[PDB]
Amino acid sequence: MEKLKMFVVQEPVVAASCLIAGFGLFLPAVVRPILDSYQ
Amino acid sequence: MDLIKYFTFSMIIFILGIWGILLNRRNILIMLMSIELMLLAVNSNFLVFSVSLDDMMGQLFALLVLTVAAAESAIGLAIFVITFRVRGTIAVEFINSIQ
Amino acid sequence: TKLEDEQREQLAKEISKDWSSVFERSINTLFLTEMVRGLMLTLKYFFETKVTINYPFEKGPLSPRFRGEH
Amino acid sequence: VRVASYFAMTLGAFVFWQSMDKVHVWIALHQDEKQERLEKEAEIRRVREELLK
Amino acid sequence: MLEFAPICIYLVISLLVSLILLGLPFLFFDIRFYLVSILFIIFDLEVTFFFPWAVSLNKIDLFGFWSMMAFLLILTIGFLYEWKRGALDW
Amino acid sequence: ASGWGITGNKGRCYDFWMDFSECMSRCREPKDCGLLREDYLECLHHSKEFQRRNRIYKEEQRKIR
Amino acid sequence: ASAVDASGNPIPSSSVLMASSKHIGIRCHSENLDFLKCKKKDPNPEKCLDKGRDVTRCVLGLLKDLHQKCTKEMDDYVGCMYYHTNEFDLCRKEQQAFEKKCSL
Amino acid sequence: MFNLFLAVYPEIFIINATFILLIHGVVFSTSKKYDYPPLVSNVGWLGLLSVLITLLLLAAGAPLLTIAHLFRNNFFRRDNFTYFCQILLLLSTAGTISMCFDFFEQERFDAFEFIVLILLSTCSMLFMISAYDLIAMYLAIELQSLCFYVMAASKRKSEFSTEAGLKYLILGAFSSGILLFGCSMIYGSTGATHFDQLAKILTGYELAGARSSGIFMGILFIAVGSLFKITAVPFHMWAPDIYEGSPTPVTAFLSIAPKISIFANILRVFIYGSYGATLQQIFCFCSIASMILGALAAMAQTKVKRLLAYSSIGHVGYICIGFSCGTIEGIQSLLIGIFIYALMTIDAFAIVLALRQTRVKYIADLGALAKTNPILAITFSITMFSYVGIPPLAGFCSKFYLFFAALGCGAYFLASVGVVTSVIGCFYYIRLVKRMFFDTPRTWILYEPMDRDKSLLLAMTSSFITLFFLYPSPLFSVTHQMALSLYL
Amino acid sequence: IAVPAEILGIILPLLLGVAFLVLAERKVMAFVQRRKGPDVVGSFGLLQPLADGLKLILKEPISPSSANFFLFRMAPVATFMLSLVAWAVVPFDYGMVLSDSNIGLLYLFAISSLGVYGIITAGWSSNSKYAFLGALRSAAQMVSYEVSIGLILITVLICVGSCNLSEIVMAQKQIWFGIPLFPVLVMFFISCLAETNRAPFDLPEAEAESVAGYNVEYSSMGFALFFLGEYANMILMSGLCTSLSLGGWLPILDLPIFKRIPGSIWFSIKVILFLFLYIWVRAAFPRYRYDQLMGLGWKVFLPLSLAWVVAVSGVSVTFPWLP
Amino acid sequence: ALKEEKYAARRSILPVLQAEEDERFVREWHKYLAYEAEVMKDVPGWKVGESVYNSGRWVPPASGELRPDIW
Amino acid sequence: MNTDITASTKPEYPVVDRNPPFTKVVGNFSTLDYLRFVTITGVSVTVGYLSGIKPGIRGPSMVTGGLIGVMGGFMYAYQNSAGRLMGFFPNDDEVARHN
Amino acid sequence: MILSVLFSLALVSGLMVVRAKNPVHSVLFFILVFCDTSGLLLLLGLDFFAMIFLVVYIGAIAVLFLFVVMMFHIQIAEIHEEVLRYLPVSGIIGLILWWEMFFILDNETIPLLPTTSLIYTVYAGKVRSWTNLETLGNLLYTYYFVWFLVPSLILLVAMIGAIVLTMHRTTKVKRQDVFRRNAIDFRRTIMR
Ligand SMILES: CCCCCCCCCCCCCCCCCC(=O)OC[C@H](COP(=O)([O-])OCC[N+](C)(C)C)OC(=O)CCCCCCCCCCCCCCCCC
Repeated sequence: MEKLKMFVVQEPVVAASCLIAGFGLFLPAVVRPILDSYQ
Repeated sequence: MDLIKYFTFSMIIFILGIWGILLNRRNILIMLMSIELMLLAVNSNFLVFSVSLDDMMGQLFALLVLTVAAAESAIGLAIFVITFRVRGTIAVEFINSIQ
Repeated sequence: TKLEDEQREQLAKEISKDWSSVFERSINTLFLTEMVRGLMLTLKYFFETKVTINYPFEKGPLSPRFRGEH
Repeated sequence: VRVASYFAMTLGAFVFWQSMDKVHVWIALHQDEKQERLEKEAEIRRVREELLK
Repeated sequence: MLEFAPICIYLVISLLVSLILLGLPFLFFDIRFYLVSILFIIFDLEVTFFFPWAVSLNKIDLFGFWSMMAFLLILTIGFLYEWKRGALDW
Repeated sequence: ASGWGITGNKGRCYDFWMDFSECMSRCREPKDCGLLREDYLECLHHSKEFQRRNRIYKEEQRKIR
Repeated sequence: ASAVDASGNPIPSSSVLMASSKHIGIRCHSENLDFLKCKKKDPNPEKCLDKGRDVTRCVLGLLKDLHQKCTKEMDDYVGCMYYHTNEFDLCRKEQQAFEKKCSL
Repeated sequence: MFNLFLAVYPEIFIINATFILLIHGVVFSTSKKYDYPPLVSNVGWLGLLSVLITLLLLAAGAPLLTIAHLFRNNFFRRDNFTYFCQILLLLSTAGTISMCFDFFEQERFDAFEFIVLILLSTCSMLFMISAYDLIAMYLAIELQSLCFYVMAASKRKSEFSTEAGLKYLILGAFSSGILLFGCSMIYGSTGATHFDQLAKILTGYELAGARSSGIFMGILFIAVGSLFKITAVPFHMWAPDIYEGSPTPVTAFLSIAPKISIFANILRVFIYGSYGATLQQIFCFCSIASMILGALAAMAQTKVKRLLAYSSIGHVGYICIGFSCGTIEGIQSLLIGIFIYALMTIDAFAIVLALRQTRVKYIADLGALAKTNPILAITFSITMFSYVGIPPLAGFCSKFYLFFAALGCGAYFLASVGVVTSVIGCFYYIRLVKRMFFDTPRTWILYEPMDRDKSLLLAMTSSFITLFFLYPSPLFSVTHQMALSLYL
Repeated sequence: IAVPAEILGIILPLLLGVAFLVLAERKVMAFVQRRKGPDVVGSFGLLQPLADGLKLILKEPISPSSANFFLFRMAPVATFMLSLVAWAVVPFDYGMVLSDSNIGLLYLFAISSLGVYGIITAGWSSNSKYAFLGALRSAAQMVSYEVSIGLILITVLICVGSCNLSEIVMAQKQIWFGIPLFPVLVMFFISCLAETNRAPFDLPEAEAESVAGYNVEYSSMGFALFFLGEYANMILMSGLCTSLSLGGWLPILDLPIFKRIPGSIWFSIKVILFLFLYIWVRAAFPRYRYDQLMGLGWKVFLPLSLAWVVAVSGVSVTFPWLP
Repeated sequence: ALKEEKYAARRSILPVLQAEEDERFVREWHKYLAYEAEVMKDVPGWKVGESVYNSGRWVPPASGELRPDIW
Repeated sequence: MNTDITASTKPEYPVVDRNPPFTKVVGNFSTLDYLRFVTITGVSVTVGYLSGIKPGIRGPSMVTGGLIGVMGGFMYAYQNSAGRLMGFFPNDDEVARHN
Repeated sequence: MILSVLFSLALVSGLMVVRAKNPVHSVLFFILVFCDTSGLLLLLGLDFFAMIFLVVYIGAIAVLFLFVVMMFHIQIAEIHEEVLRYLPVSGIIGLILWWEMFFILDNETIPLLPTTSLIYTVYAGKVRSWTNLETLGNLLYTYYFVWFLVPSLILLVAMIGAIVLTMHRTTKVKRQDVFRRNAIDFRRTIMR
């Protein structure tokens, strides 16, 4: 956790890009099957 | 007539790359350029054949050939750079150490 | 350079005390807060009055103890 | 100056391509005769085969 | 097509105006550049592949989306290689 | 030939290709599908039709002469 | 944009047809489907030209009937569908005026 | 993992392992926390482990590789022929990785990218062996070609390595252009790219005639590209220079691995698809040239690497006689010859890497080896005699079965040329054996001992070569089954 | 016919706009810096561009004699061609396009790709090696930031199914794409700032600094043509920004009082705001070192652009929000 | 929805346009067949518009120009 | 996108299901499949540790070997379970369970 | 006619590439022949393929060649050979290839001799005209994903090779660090 915070401080742009890409991959991996099941 | 003209142009470009390789004895970058001209002729042939035959395989494989040609050009210019740095010159007589 | 590396690690630990602070720093570096503030000051001076003297008709102030032409 | 030479070579290439169009038209015209020549040769081979058999 | 003839005529007129502008007064080593170019080739190929994918997202299904994601992951590992090796630095 | 046409529709003679392929799959001898192979190649290159049109043009021109 | 020949005849055109698309598809869906079926069965134009002739008869009769039913509204609709190249979003008032006279 | 991808578990695992190894190697070689460790040995051991694991996957999942037949039919088709070819390719790759470990530490070649490229090229050859289309064929060929460009030019400051990389670059690009033109001609004159479609269109009609002239040219150009890939004399001029210039592990991998993959590709594109007597005539001429000029040029060579390159060219010529007969026995003989040649080449290059410790360059360097390293002298002499074709050893089995396929072939001219070449080319192997055993040079080059990684592999390969004549039934049956399963 | 008339009516007003754009840059920068720009050549300096152009025309030319006379002369011609033909496609309202190409986005990307050749040849053909090095640096910077620009174009192309700018705007009808993608618009703005060598990332204009530039050797009209190409590219990419992230010829809130404005006025107004932002950023910020800007382009904007491409694709694919 | 409206309007109009085009092509092809017969009547062993294909499956005449519809 | 699961060679054993789901195949893991996974992971970890001693990264080497071995062993166990469940392998126990 | 002009220009540009004394001029004429091929693609109807030829061939590969050629600074008489000697062999090989082109054309592709009025327009596929870009994307990403993922491996190999061949980090050069304390917090200090 401490190392993660240090890395986010030192390199904020790569952390932001990683979070955005993780969200973009997470929407169709989980939310898309959830919506398909709901429909 | 259009197919005849396109095929003739592509074959002429292929022969012109062959001629570039033939004439450029002490020139090696132009040999690579003639190889790239051969690649361009191949791509043009694939595209015109796809158009004439109403099949999409030619376009797919022309795109893949473009990607491969770009990658091989990158690698080839890397080899050229490292060779020129090693021997300080691009002359052919300095690249004849193996026989 | 080992001293520099350990100083960098100590500073990173110091300025990463909690998630609130790290998130604030990351957002400030990502959303260009200082750039926006500089732009706002620049816009204020764009909209403020000018100090150009309009040379041939308006001339700069002088003093009686001025050293001009002998 | 090389621009004039480049344009002269362009005109020469244009003339060469009209010559290529001419030879293409010539091949289009003289195809049937090649067809009967090939048919006659194939008939000769077939007759030779049937005489061997 | 039928729309690139205006482009050709525009190119000709641009040549004419540029030549006129030129003729108006007459009336009176380093490996970093190579590495940057190679990265340019790779990412031009990337964008060239993105264009049809982006246009045809509506037809290609999650299969196509995940194929493109796998392509990126294969090529993003190369970008991590670039970053850690030091090719992006100057 | 794959059926993927150049404009997103059925290929020009993917139907001819499939007729030839079905003949080859259900045939007793490969020469049985000679006619269908000729049809597929003729669609691919228009050789026979172009030759017929060329000889018609030749007769028309020589009649003019 | 005229939509009418000299002697009151309706010019097929494309603006007129695009204006009367819904009316055509509602009146004679039937032989339109039949002509499409014949085209699928045999792509040769000569094999079944009668279905095409019936479709043409339907379209011409509908165009004549629509023109003789409402003229000003249909003329304005065709004119505005010729000014903008068959773009329905750019012709809404004229389309609505056409709808009120000749109901679907 | 959805159930179609049962057909591609070996390739997927090898790709993911290559990615993991690349990431690990970069992140722990660019690390200032350690002393920038040389990760070549660790990455090589992990890559050998990955090769073994994917070999186990491919071997155990023999019927599962056929899952999703129609789904994968566009790209590749897997059967017993491809299964055995991939098994042999993985074994050869594992042997090459294992026997090149000592080169790393002693010669300071500490670029793990070499192992990464080994794995990536091995995946490319897997895709090639499975490939069943004119597009996957080209993609896999180009992937291994780029990998081998980087491999040959790996030593940046080495003049020999740079020159070999440049030559192999230019000539491979030329061959790729020729093969691409052939593919374009076939596509334009056929309308087809899948091998099944090409077979359906081409069977029943000879390629020598007024019709299908474009098809004939496309097939000929593809054959030219493939012949360049196997170093036939009309297109062999790259093989000796790059084999000498490139680092010894690189040239060993080049001599061992690509041969089987390219030849399986040739069998699947030519014997199945475009089977016609003109292709066998082309390969007959190529085999005649390959054998004759390989023997003639290797007689005049005085360097170990160049002699090995020319021996490889000659043995490719023998594989080409096996192909140019193109029957059931011909294809079985081709496979037997490929297996035996791969084993013998692994043996020879393991011995060469063993002698690389003291930087052996010339044939005379290994002189008086019968005194300093007796058992090594006998082992290398056994390998040289196997290359000759002396009966008790493994090479003679492939030799006489190739000649038997040629006698049942009807190619009496081809068999006579091959046997005359076999007699002619024995001289330089005999000269090697003389240098080890017979000569008494004024000064001796003492050779340092081996590593266990090379020693175990060399012992196993020498035992297999020497004692193969006691039990060749498994290999003969496997190759016969592969040849039969090529079609049905 | 009418096509040459349309082409001339696009080209000549573009040159007038470029002249008044450099005048407006002077005026805005001066007003920022508590001074007044050109005010003595005509009323409010409106005749200053005319006077400058006339002086440049009347200045007697000089021939460097660099043994590369053709390549030396034709490079500014090449960049001027590229700027104009790039402007040949940009729409201004519903139906104000010369070539309504279905691949308009990729056409503009290709034209931007071709733009480096003028500067590269200008640097090489010059006798001095400093100009060659500066041209190489500028070319590499434009390369990196054009990669970023292409990724942003891919994001927009994910948002809108079509590839032509007119249908892009017709899709922009709803939300202007700037409300959903303001960070993407910001990154595209910075990337186009670095693409035209304007604002920060200003290597060639740092002539007083050691980097010098590729225009040192060029004579009056060569320098003038390079300047015209750069400023035409500036206007072009402002138009690209407003067509991609501000809806082009579309009003705000679709009120009927706002629809009285033709729409070409709307596009012009948005382009004017983007040009004002260009001059604002140039006047308000310092400049980056070459290595700093290259590392920023290859390490900050490329990963963010890829991440935004992935995020937009994931949002659109997951939900029925797809065209 | 707007694009679907436009395409639905296009589809309803298609049969009459296809009928008109079919009649036009039939007229032109009959004229061409008459021309071919009147110019080719002299040579023996010549058919009138014989199809070079087999098993029926009528196809439009080849134009000899690549992609004539786009222009 | 259409997908076909039909294999070229017919299974030699009774087929519980042609296309079993991923969760079902994972839940079919017998003690033998777990032994396969454990053995492969342990071999990989041991190889990583023994090879990473010379570079000096024992923890990192074991971690990399562990990821590689987990991937390979899970792939092998899934392969065996799926081959059994589709009738490609001697699936006596789950055939009896299905019956 | 426009087609004839275009490939006449392409042939002249290729000949200039072959026989150009200066490699920079060779690169420029290579750019010209790529542009002519793009124009031929416009004539064919492949707008996407023409644009990607521009972007990749004209942009990427050609700037790569230009950079490497200019950075080499190749002098004359270092790459220089008389072309008259190789003229006979070049002519013989070109004539053989041209004769083979002759034989290929004489059998398969027969040119058509003079048409427009006989064009049968289907009207069925024109209701929704699929663009070349659209069709290529649909196919390449749905049903040919393997031949699309494989070039990713090729690009990865190219990048790895380029780095392992042309990487040279500075052994002893100071690098600026922005993460210093005075940049981060900067507590004020005085002499007192
Ligand atoms: C109605 C008919 C009108 C006439 C039509 C024909 C006109 C003449 C066409 C031939 C070309 C004439 C000009 C050549 C100029 C060469 C200048 C030179 O040395 O350049 C140096 C360059 C080398 O570059 P360089 O770097 O040395 O450039 C120096 C340039 N100068 C000399 C101007 C300073 O040479 C070449 O590039 C080789 C050119 C070879 C010739 C190519 C001609 C074009 C293609 C012809 C195809 C066949 C045509 C005939 C077909 C007949 C039917 C089948």
